Order: sequence, then structure tokens, then C-alpha cells
Amino acid sequence: MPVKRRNNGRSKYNCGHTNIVRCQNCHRCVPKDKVIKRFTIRNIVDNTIADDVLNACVIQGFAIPKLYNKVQYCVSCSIHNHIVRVRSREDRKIRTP
Amino acid sequence: SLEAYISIDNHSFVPHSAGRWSAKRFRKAKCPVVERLTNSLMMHGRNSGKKLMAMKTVGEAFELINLYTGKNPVQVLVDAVANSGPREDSCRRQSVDVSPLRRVNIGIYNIATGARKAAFRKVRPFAECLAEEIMNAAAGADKSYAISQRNSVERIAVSNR
Amino acid sequence: MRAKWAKKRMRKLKRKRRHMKARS
Amino acid sequence: EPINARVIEVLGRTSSRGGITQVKVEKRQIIRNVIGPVRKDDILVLMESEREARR
Amino acid sequence: GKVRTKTIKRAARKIVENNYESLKPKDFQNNKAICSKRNVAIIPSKRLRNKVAGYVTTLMNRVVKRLQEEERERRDNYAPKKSEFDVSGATQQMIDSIGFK
RNA sequence: CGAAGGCCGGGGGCUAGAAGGCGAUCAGACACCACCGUAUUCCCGGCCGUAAACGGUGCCGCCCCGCGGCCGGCGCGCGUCCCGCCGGCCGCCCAGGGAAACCGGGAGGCUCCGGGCUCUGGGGGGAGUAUGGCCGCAAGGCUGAAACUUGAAGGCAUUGACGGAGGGGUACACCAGACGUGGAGUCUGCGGCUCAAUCUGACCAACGCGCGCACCUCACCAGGCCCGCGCGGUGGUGCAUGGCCGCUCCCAGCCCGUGGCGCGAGCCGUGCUCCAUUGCGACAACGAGCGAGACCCCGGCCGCGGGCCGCGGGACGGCCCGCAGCGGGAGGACGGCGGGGCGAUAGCAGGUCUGUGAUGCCCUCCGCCCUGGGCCGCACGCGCGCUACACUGGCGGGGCCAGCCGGCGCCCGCGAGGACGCGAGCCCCCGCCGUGGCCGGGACCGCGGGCUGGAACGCCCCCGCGCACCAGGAAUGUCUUGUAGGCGCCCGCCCCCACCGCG
Ligand SMILES: [K+]
Ligand SMILES: [K+]
Ligand SMILES: [K+]
Ligand SMILES: [K+]
Ligand SMILES: [K+]
Ligand SMILES: [K+]
Ligand SMILES: [K+]
Ligand SMILES: [K+]
Ligand SMILES: [K+]
Ligand SMILES: [K+]
Ligand SMILES: [K+]
Ligand SMILES: [K+]
Ligand SMILES: [K+]
Ligand SMILES: [K+]
Ligand SMILES: [K+]
Ligand SMILES: [K+]
Ligand SMILES: [K+]
Ligand SMILES: [K+]
Ligand SMILES: [K+]
Ligand SMILES: [K+]
Ligand SMILES: [K+]
Ligand SMILES: [K+]
Ligand SMILES: [K+]
Ligand SMILES: [K+]
Ligand SMILES: [K+]
Ligand SMILES: [K+]
Ligand SMILES: [K+]
Ligand SMILES: [K+]
Ligand SMILES: [K+]
Ligand SMILES: [K+]
Ligand SMILES: [K+]
Ligand SMILES: [K+]
Ligand SMILES: [K+]
Ligand SMILES: [K+]
Ligand SMILES: [K+]
Ligand SMILES: [K+]
Ligand SMILES: [K+]
Ligand SMILES: [K+]
Ligand SMILES: [K+]
Ligand SMILES: [K+]
Ligand SMILES: [K+]
Ligand SMILES: [K+]
Ligand SMILES: [K+]
Ligand SMILES: [K+]
Ligand SMILES: [K+]
Ligand SMILES: [K+]
Ligand SMILES: [K+]
Ligand SMILES: [K+]
Ligand SMILES: [K+]
Ligand SMILES: [K+]
Ligand SMILES: [K+]
Ligand SMILES: [K+]
Ligand SMILES: [K+]
Ligand SMILES: [K+]
Ligand SMILES: [K+]
Ligand SMILES: [K+]
Ligand SMILES: [K+]
Ligand SMILES: [K+]
Ligand SMILES: [K+]
Ligand SMILES: [K+]
Ligand SMILES: [K+]
Ligand SMILES: [K+]
Ligand SMILES: [K+]
Ligand SMILES: [K+]
Ligand SMILES: [K+]
Ligand SMILES: [K+]
Ligand SMILES: [K+]
Ligand SMILES: [Mg+2]
Ligand SMILES: [Mg+2]
Ligand SMILES: [Mg+2]
Ligand SMILES: [Mg+2]
Ligand SMILES: [Mg+2]
Ligand SMILES: [Mg+2]
Ligand SMILES: [Mg+2]
Ligand SMILES: [Mg+2]
Ligand SMILES: [Mg+2]
Ligand SMILES: [Mg+2]
Ligand SMILES: [Mg+2]
Ligand SMILES: [Mg+2]
Ligand SMILES: [Mg+2]
Ligand SMILES: [Mg+2]
Repeated sequence: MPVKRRNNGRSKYNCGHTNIVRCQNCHRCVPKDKVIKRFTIRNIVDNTIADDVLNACVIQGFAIPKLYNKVQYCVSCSIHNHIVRVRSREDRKIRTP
Repeated sequence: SLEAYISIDNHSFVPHSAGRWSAKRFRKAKCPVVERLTNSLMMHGRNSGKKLMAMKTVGEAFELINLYTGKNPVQVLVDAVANSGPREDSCRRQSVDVSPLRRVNIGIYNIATGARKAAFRKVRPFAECLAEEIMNAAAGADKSYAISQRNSVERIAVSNR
Repeated sequence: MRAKWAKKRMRKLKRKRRHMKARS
Repeated sequence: EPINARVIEVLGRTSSRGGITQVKVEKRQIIRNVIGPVRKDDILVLMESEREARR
Repeated sequence: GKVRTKTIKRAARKIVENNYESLKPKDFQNNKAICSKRNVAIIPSKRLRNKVAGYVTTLMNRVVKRLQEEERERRDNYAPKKSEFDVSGATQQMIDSIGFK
């Protein structure tokens, strides 16, 4: 077991301790700077009915509301559900989204 | 069972054709329907091949329908082929619907099978079993083996929607 | 053994020895 | 009361073993799964138009 | 499902480059053209010859859409009658700090 | 001073929840998953003093190629910006360092070794244990041996193998089906049992396999000749060997010269497509080779020559549409030709010494031959098969068609077969039987008549006798066009004889 990453697998810079979050899939405790974080904006009605709601609406000029959700998962759940992948040694250095 | 998969105009004076109907995917959609029934008939295993005999078998089942319904035998055949064949199937089994060529396939197959099972170990001949099968499928009667098989398939399709 | 449980076992052993030596 | 739909095009093999195919039929754009060999402009007998195929 | 091996292709390229004038983009003439020993070509079999000619005919109708090296050279040397060089805030400060301006 | 858990005395009590209880799962589940729940979690006053208390990196001071981001303060400049300075937190990185991973704001300035101070280690175990001491309410903490045992433990890195790891492909492996096998009788091989011997090899890749056992074969048993009536040696050892075969694998894989990287084991060379390391295109690699393909055999259609065989033509992803190549049409005998042969580098203690005058080393002088017997003996369990269980059938009479290439005339005889001479079945048609283990099925047994051969125990024919079997449990195999299945025919071993294999 040598060192695998320069950040030790987290984003902790000039502090001793950080907050705890609960994984939204399995509910384990994870430090906040380690948890995998994604933000999503979606429509409350699925796009496959997004025009039939609209055509059956009495209010003139209505606009379909949206949902704003920040999903946070642990390492195990992120790998299992394919939010992140295991990468090659060269590829691990890439930070591009 | 559509007009685009039941071939009427391509028939000959007897169903024998020596045709390579299964060399391509959709070629058999232009295969004459009485010959398709003839091909299904010689499917017991001790009767593989033996097409010359099956042509007689079907041929003498058209002089029984003309003497009972009083109508054209080929027409009642088309009616039986259309009536049989599940419209809905089940394949965590969820419901799906069936293509035309498969509806025709399963229909012809179950008519042949019904006659086959009803003639084994019986005095009654296999040709006059085919007469019963064809005249009873085309109507819709529950005594038809193809219609009961269809109903079973559609019930299991409904319970899996 | 996992070293944590070996330590637990050893602590139970030492406490048993102290209790037995307490008599007399 | 079953209805007659008509395949507008073929989208691909769905199940883990081939089998069924996803098709667009038709004034709608309903997507459904079929077991048999479907070409274009085939007529299907739908028992209901209510259910739509996944994905 | 018929992928030409490098052996077909490497011979087909020298054949098309050497005999550009002889090869029409139609196949029978090239079948004859992959036969002569004066346009020297030792093809030790007729199936092989047919495959090579099938790739040669295809190479022919790709150069339409040597004659394209004479003109490429004869267009790299043309000097027009112009010279192609006939506002500033910081370079002005540099021409004053060099010379006349 | 000191996370969390824990302790003493008060208070409070939502949530979650050690312990405990209960529902599942499972061979078991005292666990994982579900449900209920005590201490605890929160406040006050104390105690305890430990964590992967981590940057696994002590503190102060100096020098140190550069390119960026963010935070706080200040200063100059234009007209928010822009360039600096100090202090902090980060990323990349030339040199240098190092066993390397990596560090580089040091882990640099160090075998060319010396700025100051404090702490800790000296192969692996025993052991952070015993004992003594101090501290603590306790749980503990701090300090901390020896006898004895052992040849390695450990670090970082390379290639492979494997993964209930991710990603990309693929095959009758599955899908949709067909035909079966496993249940009955029976042929044959195997194990066991028996025996004077029932000679022996092999356990996906052993078990209709080592090309048809009356003698011979023959290795085995009971007797008997030779040199009743060295020389040999199928002796051993395929774990001492050659050669041939099988298998990994019909998988797409292997590998060289010069250059480049590393102390070195090694590495480089070595996305879109195709059956394919087949190709396009890109690249610290450039250029070659093997395997693939090409090649050989067969068969479809057409010409010249001979008298059908033997010499050539023919098809190429070539044409036309839609987007190296995937699709859809067309003509044509054939459409992406089809069925076979061959078959890389590296290997496996599969097989074979019993095929040889291949053969080392052991042991026998167990050589060669003759008569008779065994290899086939049978409570029983297995593998490959054959024949059925019927009417889509059984029977009687008639009709008529193959290919691998290939004799049949005349009399006797029910037949089987003999003495004497010379150059196809299925299927179709017409009848019979009538759902009854019946006229389905033909094993077992009882007389006869023949053939082979020195010799039946081998095989054939005739009459009679008419078993089990009503479609087969748990399981299980093969297959995509002249294909599955059905039907027969021929050759091989062969005195006779196929339920076998090659066709
Ligand atoms: K380690
Ligand atoms: K470590
Ligand atoms: K971490
Ligand atoms: K921070
Ligand atoms: K922070
Ligand atoms: K993240
Ligand atoms: K985790
Ligand atoms: K530890
Ligand atoms: K421990
Ligand atoms: K512990
Ligand atoms: K404290
Ligand atoms: K604490
Ligand atoms: K406590
Ligand atoms: K509470
Ligand atoms: K509380
Ligand atoms: K606790
Ligand atoms: K519990
Ligand atoms: K347990
Ligand atoms: K457990
Ligand atoms: K609860
Ligand atoms: K407690
Ligand atoms: K409490
Ligand atoms: K807590
Ligand atoms: K609390
Ligand atoms: K504490
Ligand atoms: K430690
Ligand atoms: K750490
Ligand atoms: K220190
Ligand atoms: K700032
Ligand atoms: K700043
Ligand atoms: K600050
Ligand atoms: K600032
Ligand atoms: K600032
Ligand atoms: K600043
Ligand atoms: K500074
Ligand atoms: K600074
Ligand atoms: K700074
Ligand atoms: K810093
Ligand atoms: K110190
Ligand atoms: K220390
Ligand atoms: K220390
Ligand atoms: K220490
Ligand atoms: K003590
Ligand atoms: K005390
Ligand atoms: K006490
Ligand atoms: K206490
Ligand atoms: K105590
Ligand atoms: K104590
Ligand atoms: K103590
Ligand atoms: K080690
Ligand atoms: K270690
Ligand atoms: K270790
Ligand atoms: K270690
Ligand atoms: K290394
Ligand atoms: K090493
Ligand atoms: K075999
Ligand atoms: K270089
Ligand atoms: K080197
Ligand atoms: K390289
Ligand atoms: K490379
Ligand atoms: K290499
Ligand atoms: K590579
Ligand atoms: K490369
Ligand atoms: K000739
Ligand atoms: K000739
Ligand atoms: K050509
Ligand atoms: K040998
Ligand atoms: Mg304190
Ligand atoms: Mg609660
Ligand atoms: Mg509760
Ligand atoms: Mg400590
Ligand atoms: Mg620590
Ligand atoms: Mg430490
Ligand atoms: Mg910062
Ligand atoms: Mg920072
Ligand atoms: Mg930094
Ligand atoms: Mg020390
Ligand atoms: Mg003590
Ligand atoms: Mg003490
Ligand atoms: Mg190393
Ligand atoms: Mg013998």
C-alpha cells in the first residue's frame, strides 16, 4: 500500500475536520469534502407528456415548473451505480467534466 | 394475419412447388398458404418428408368442407388462419404484441397440431380431424384447439401487463 | 486474527489474571 | 375493442436475448415492443393505446 | 464482408500509378490490363488477378472525384502584379523610440 | 488543553440506537436485510488522557529554473482594470534527489559526508506479555524484561494467472423451434463379482476406443516337444527416450534488425471497420517475417479438342441508388461463391516402449512349436447404439426411379442353398384388418433342413412358441438448404458373421 492520490482521495485543504453528510442511496456517513456531488435540474412532468399537460391547461402563458436537486453519494454507491468509473493510471489525473 | 402475409394469387394446381421459400428473411410471406399448411402437416417425425401423402391428406379434406359448409374450402382456410394466432404475448414477464408473420405461423402450426393430437390412437382419420379443426377454428368455437390455445396465451398476456 | 480483536482477547485475559490473583 | 396501429419505423432489439423489437407506430407516435419479425408498414393489433414502452 | 488484404492494395497502387493512361474506370478493360506482361505484372492466379483488378477499377473512380503534379507545381510559382502589403497606440511609441517618427 | 466511546453526581428525553426481543434467509445464522426497543446520544459540575489524534513527514534559520489559481493588507500606473510588494493556502514542474513509488514551498543544496536543539530505531517471534513502581472510582494509562524459538519477515516495482471488477466483441452458446437421449427389450464397451485363466491399455481430452477373438491372432491358463499325442523375448519402465497423435486451439496470435526509455526484471514497435494483429487512420519509433489470407481438391454454368475425360473461360463487393467499408435493388448458372485439405510461436511428467530390425537402462534365458481351455463366463451400476409402443399404421398383389461403381445363364430345392456353363427402399395404385396388447411389438424357447471350416460353440432358412413395452421422473445432447428427420445401398476388418465405423 503506497500512496494512490496526491489529494488522498478527498478535497481537504488547511483545516482539521469537516462536516458529515448522509449518502442518499445507502445512508452511510461520509465527510462533506469526500462525497460525490451532482446537481440536477429537471421537469416535474416527464418530457413524454410535456405537451399534453400544456395543451390541457386553462391558464394562459403557463410554464412547466422545474425541480432542483443536489444528489450526494458515497464512493461505493457511486461506483456501483456508475456515477463514476474506475480509471487508468494516466486517466486518473484528468479533472475534465 | 394480414392481407400482406396471406398469399392467395400465387397458388398452383397442387401445392407442390419445390420452392426455396426459406432462403431469405421475409420471402415466405409470398409462399402460398395451402402449401404452408401442407408443409406443417408432415411434422410428426415418423412422417418427415412424405409430402406426396400430405397433399392427398389436405386434398381430401376439401371435399368434406365443401359438403358441410357448402362454401369454398380455401376461403374457410383463410378464415381459420385469420381467427387463430395470439394477438398479445408475454415475454419480470411484461406484455408485448405479436407481428403478422408470427400470427400466421402460430395459427397454421396450431391447426396442424390440433388435428395431430386429435387423431392419435383413434379410429377417426387424420384428414377428417383436419376437417373438424378447420371448420371449427374459422367460426370461433371453443372446441377448436387453436382458439383455446390462443385464449390461454392472451390470458397470460393480460395477467402480465 | 485481526489485531483489534487480539487486543480485546488479551485485555480479557489480563483482567481474568488480576481477578484470580485477587484471591489470596 | 382492439385498435389497428401501423409501424412507422424500427428502433432496435430490446431484450437481453434479442427477441422483441422496439417500434414506432401510428395521430400519435406511440412506442411499443413486438415479439415477431416486423418490417416497415406492418399493421399491429393493439389491445390498448394506454401503455407506452420504456425508454 | 470482403476486405482486401494489403497484398491486393499495394499492387493495385503501383498499377494505378504506373498505368494511369491505360485504365478507364470500367472493369473489363482493367481486367485485361491486369493481364499483360508488357505492363509487366506477374499475377500467379486468375482469382488473385480479378481481386486486384476489382480494387484497381475502384482506385480509378476516386481520383476523378502526373496530371495533378504538373499543375500543382505550376501554381506554386505565380507572383501577382500586386505586393499584398501596399492604427496604433503602442507601436507608435516604438517607431518614435527607434527612428524618424 | 485534548475527537468519539466510557465513568461519578444532578437534569432532560424528539431522533437514531450498543444490549435484549422478534420476522425472514440459510445445511446452520446466535450475522448481514425487516420491525420493536435499554444505556447512550443533549445540558450542568467533575474524572479519564486515548485514535490511521495522518502530511503515516518534529522545531528554529539560509539559498533555491520557472508557469499558473485563490484569500488578506498595501503601493504605482493609465481609463473597473493593470503591474508589483509582504503574508497564507493550493496545482504543475527543468535541475537535483531516491530502491523505487514519487519529492521538488523538499524528500534538493550530502560517501564532494560537520548551522543549532529535542525525541525514536537496530532480523522475525515470544510481547507490549510477566514482574515491580506511579497515576485512575473503574475501565485503563505510563514505564517495561528474560528463558526459549526461528531463516527469513518486510518495502517498492515487472510479467502472468485469477476476480460473485468495469468496458468492448463473439459461437447452435442461448433465443424461436425441430429431433432426440434418460423409462422397455436388445447389440456392444466399462466397473465390479466369479474363475485354473476369465491377458492387458485409457477414467471435457477413458467407456462401437487400441479395423470382425471357434484354431490362428495371443499377450492369459493345464499339460507336452526342440535348441494328452551372445541370440532372441509384445517381460518391465511413456516419470529414462525418439517418432506419431491428442489437447490448450482452429484461438488470432507470435516475433526480428536499427533507434528510444529504465540501475534492472521489462517497455515501445505490437479510434473507425472486417470472419479475422482483415484493413483505414494516427503515433518514439522506422523497417521486415511467420500465422490469416493467398494456395490445393470437389461441385454447379459456357467454349476449343478428343472419344463421357482434359484443356480453358466465368464473379470482381464489378453495376445503379442511400450514407476502409455497413445497407437496399438488378442482371446472371452461381452474390459476396459453397463443402473439405493444410495448419504459427510456446507448451502438457495426457497416450503409445504391446506396430516395427526405433531405443537406453533393468530381468529372463519369459525363446519357437503342438493339443485343449479362457479373453464371450454374471445378483448388479453406468456410456455409444438398435428395434418399438401403431390407422400419418400393419399386411397381400401390382408399378416404377438412384449414386459411391458393378457379372449372370441353366437346371434341382418352400426356402436357405447346391450341381452344371458363358460374358434399392421409401413412394404410387388396388384391396384386407378396425382401436381390441388386435392381424401392434418379436425377445425367449422346441423339433427340423443347410453353409463355412481339420474342427460349431458361428451364421442362414422352415414350422411352432408370442416377453417387456400405451411415448417415458430428476436430468440431459445435436442442429439453419437439398440442411434436420425418414429410407435404403456399398466398402473395411472378414473361414462364417454388423445392431459398427468410412462413405
Ligand atoms: K505495503
Ligand atoms: K502506506
Ligand atoms: K480519503
Ligand atoms: K479549508
Ligand atoms: K473546511
Ligand atoms: K464530486
Ligand atoms: K464508501
Ligand atoms: K494497531
Ligand atoms: K489494532
Ligand atoms: K482497539
Ligand atoms: K478534555
Ligand atoms: K475524549
Ligand atoms: K457514557
Ligand atoms: K430519548
Ligand atoms: K434530550
Ligand atoms: K455504546
Ligand atoms: K438484533
Ligand atoms: K455472527
Ligand atoms: K458473519
Ligand atoms: K425503533
Ligand atoms: K453507556
Ligand atoms: K439518556
Ligand atoms: K455521538
Ligand atoms: K440527546
Ligand atoms: K474524555
Ligand atoms: K500508530
Ligand atoms: K490521513
Ligand atoms: K521534537
Ligand atoms: K483576493
Ligand atoms: K488578494
Ligand atoms: K485570509
Ligand atoms: K483581499
Ligand atoms: K488583496
Ligand atoms: K494580493
Ligand atoms: K511574497
Ligand atoms: K509568502
Ligand atoms: K505570495
Ligand atoms: K505553503
Ligand atoms: K521534542
Ligand atoms: K519521537
Ligand atoms: K517515537
Ligand atoms: K518508539
Ligand atoms: K505484575
Ligand atoms: K485508585
Ligand atoms: K474502588
Ligand atoms: K464505576
Ligand atoms: K482496580
Ligand atoms: K486495576
Ligand atoms: K497496570
Ligand atoms: K515483502
Ligand atoms: K511492513
Ligand atoms: K506486510
Ligand atoms: K506495512
Ligand atoms: K523499482
Ligand atoms: K521488488
Ligand atoms: K470412441
Ligand atoms: K528520447
Ligand atoms: K539499458
Ligand atoms: K513510447
Ligand atoms: K506507443
Ligand atoms: K512489445
Ligand atoms: K501498448
Ligand atoms: K503506437
Ligand atoms: K483428350
Ligand atoms: K483424354
Ligand atoms: K474484374
Ligand atoms: K512406439
Ligand atoms: Mg483535563
Ligand atoms: Mg425512535
Ligand atoms: Mg425507537
Ligand atoms: Mg498512542
Ligand atoms: Mg497519531
Ligand atoms: Mg504519529
Ligand atoms: Mg486557496
Ligand atoms: Mg486551498
Ligand atoms: Mg502546493
Ligand atoms: Mg535512538
Ligand atoms: Mg502490575
Ligand atoms: Mg505494577
Ligand atoms: Mg523492483
Ligand atoms: Mg485362442
